Amino acid sequence: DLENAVLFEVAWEVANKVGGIYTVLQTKAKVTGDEWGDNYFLVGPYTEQGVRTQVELLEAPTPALKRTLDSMNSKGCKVYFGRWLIEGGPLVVLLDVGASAWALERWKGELWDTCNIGVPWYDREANDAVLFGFLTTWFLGEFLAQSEEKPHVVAHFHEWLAGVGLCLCRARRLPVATIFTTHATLLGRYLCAGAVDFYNNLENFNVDKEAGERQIYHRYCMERAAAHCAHVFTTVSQITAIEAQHLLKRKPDIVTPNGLNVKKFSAMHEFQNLHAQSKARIQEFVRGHFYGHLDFNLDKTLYFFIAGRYEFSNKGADVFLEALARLNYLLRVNGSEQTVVAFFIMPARTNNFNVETLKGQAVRKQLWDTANTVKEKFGRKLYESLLVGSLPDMNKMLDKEDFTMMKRAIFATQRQSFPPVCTHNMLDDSSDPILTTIRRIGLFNSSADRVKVIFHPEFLSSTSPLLPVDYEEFVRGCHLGVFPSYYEPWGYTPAECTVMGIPSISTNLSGFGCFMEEHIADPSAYGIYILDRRFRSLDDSCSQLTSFLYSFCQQSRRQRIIQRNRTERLSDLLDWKYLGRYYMSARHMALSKAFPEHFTYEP
Amino acid sequence: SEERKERWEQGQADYMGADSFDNIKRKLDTYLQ
Ligand SMILES: O=P(O)(O)OC[C@H]1O[C@H](O)[C@H](O)[C@@H](O)[C@@H]1O
Repeated sequence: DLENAVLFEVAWEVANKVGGIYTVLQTKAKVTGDEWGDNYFLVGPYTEQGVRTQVELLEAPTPALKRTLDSMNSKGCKVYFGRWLIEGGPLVVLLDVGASAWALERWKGELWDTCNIGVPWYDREANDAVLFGFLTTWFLGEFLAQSEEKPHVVAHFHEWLAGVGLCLCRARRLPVATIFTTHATLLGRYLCAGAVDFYNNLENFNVDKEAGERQIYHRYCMERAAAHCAHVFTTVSQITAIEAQHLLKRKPDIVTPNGLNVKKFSAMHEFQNLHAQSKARIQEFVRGHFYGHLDFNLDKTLYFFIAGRYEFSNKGADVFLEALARLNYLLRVNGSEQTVVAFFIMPARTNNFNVETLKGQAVRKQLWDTANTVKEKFGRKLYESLLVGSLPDMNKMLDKEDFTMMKRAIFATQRQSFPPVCTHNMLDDSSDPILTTIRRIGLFNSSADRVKVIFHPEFLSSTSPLLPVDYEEFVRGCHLGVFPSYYEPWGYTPAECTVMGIPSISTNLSGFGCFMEEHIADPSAYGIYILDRRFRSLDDSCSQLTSFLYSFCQQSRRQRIIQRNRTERLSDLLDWKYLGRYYMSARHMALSKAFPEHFTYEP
Repeated sequence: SEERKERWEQGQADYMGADSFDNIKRKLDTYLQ
């Protein structure tokens, strides 16, 4: 349909930078910036901190818009109209959530005669969400009123924080089509750990009882009310669609997976050039976390990657830890030269680094300095040998002075303690779920161990004394990115991995893994290993993961490169250009249901 | 009746009680989809 119309994207994460929803709408703006053109807007909360960074204020193009802001400006509502500085040119409608006094009390009671949902005063963002909810309905209401012969409106609502303002637009009966896109189910988060087998018992869960118990009923109601208030209910994931079918009680009309704007290069192999450059910087790290214990070959070594928020059960570290313990067995009982260095890049509270890790990094530069001094001494003696006209002796090249330097360097390198499992020093080391499991499974980064676990208790940075490499470079360095999960509504950690050339082990319970099962037919062949976690048990899932990990371990140099080239081809699948189609289809579907008079069925 | 709004405050809302969502779903149904 080509009809000229104005739509609004309503989210709390618009010009806030709080959650992952911000990152969704960051690159969504480009693809949605031509489908509806300049007519599309983004309704968001106003923060003075967010304005200095992201928002550049501008006047209204259309005279009807000028009055919508001015009429709203009267009556105590303040809008700072501006353009988002992010790529795409998104015109943002920042409503001040600070202006609580005019409508918080009156519209909260107005909310109760309409939706019959009450707001506790204790919960902070609860009172802030409803305010933002009425403010949206005001702007939409004025836009429909003051624009004579207003085209069919679409109100695109993201998260529970906007989910209240969904029902208000429907309650006024304002001519507006409505979309609710839940990026994560609210009650699903607490149900994931609190209730055993959440995915197995998704149908059984008493839907009102559980929310009341987690003192989160008011939030649950606002999101659930939003589903019955959108002609189109939308989930990011097909696994989240199953969640919503038995919890939110609304089947998602369309599943619109989140996407990334892939940073496409000039050479289609530049990712693999950035592989070797970043692998070397990881090689500088593991040639230093281990000094005097470097018996393993680092040219036959692999790097496994796992990242995200520090959630042991949700980000599925428990599955991956017991799997490396069995991968320890399979690469040791079998005569294998293959060593695997798994990196756990999950941020946690940490007072400072570890003396042994810092000493090892300093020793690595020391054995680089003592290998630069005698290298120059070799070089100078060679240059006066090449100039003289004689090839080097190769035995006298290094004097007794040089041999004593190198003999002492080796003597300082020697350590008896096994290289550390965690790079930094923790406040709660014994209470740490990852470190407790490591000492239990029996991987102390020993010489006998074919898998060495190197947890980095904080995010990677380029400005870091140890491991000076940023996250986007570090992913590209690692050979494989293993992401077992139980509650990843949309994998963003495994999603960004597949955007890069690195193959990622996703799961059936993850939003990314369900997407890869649906779109492409070939799982392991294209690179993305998918773990069955819905129809299996915790032990069974670990056993499948071992066979997946050992498959990558038994792979040759050349076969690894082919698979990494195949994973590059799947970047087009996660790009906003391809995955924006689904959102567009949601919009076209919304217009037709709410207003079939001039909108086609569009089957 | 205005008692239920106060009950909502302080999270005294009843999941299966007066504040039960089933009533809310019918209330949304008054504004038919
Ligand atoms: O990552 P591996 O399977 O060990 O292979 C290592 C290879 O990585 C990239 O493809 C580089 O361009 C090559 O120079 C290097 O030989």
